Amino acid sequence: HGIRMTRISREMMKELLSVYFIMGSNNTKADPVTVVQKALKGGATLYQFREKGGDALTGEARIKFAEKAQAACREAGVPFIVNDDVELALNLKADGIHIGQEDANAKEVRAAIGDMILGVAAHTMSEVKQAEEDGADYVGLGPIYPTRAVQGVSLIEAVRRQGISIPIVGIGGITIDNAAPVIQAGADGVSMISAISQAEDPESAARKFREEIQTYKTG
Ligand SMILES: Nc1nc(C(F)(F)F)ncc1COP(=O)(O)OP(=O)(O)O
Ligand SMILES: [Mg+2]
Repeated sequence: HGIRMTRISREMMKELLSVYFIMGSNNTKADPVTVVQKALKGGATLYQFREKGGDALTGEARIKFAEKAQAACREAGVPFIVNDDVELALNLKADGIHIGQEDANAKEVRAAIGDMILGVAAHTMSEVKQAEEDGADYVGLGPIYPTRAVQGVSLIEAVRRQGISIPIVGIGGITIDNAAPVIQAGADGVSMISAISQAEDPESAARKFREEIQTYKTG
């Protein structure tokens, strides 16, 4: 994964969303970077640097943590995605950026990031359709499981029913036990934080997701 000179293809984007690990320093009791390295070693196909909130790093501390996470993604050969922060995404030459409905407008972000990967969080058919024309390469629908209202795989099913094929990754309380339906509903992958970041064995946790997700995408 080098500097993209063209928009990422749906086939390649969908392969990456399979097991999508999201994590910040405050989502685990162990060593942040060490957990990420294990998640990759395990089988995670994409990672998103998400550092914000209460016990979250700031200033230089944050940036360096990001560089280490990105470095670990490099070794594993997995794309490094940044959350919210467009300025940082561009500075670290990250593979992508993810935004929600309250973050910078997708149109602007797309113009500022060139052909970088762009993920947009959607919650309604409208937001999905908008994300697509705004130039998003994929959308994160949810929260599927238990603020924003839980929606199961209803939206995911509505999107596929309208024939829309945009890459989709599910998000929200996803565990190894409830991930299958998300896929069966038509999602191209599942996103998780605690299911892996808080596992006593993150590496094996990521490995289980990898096996399950591949099994269900085939069937
Ligand atoms: N971070 C996210 N990542 C995904 C992804 F698709 F990547 F799985 N989907 C949805 C969200 C939620 O985005 P948002 O509401 O902006 O809040 P926050 O930045 O606090 O997560
Ligand atoms: Mg956000």
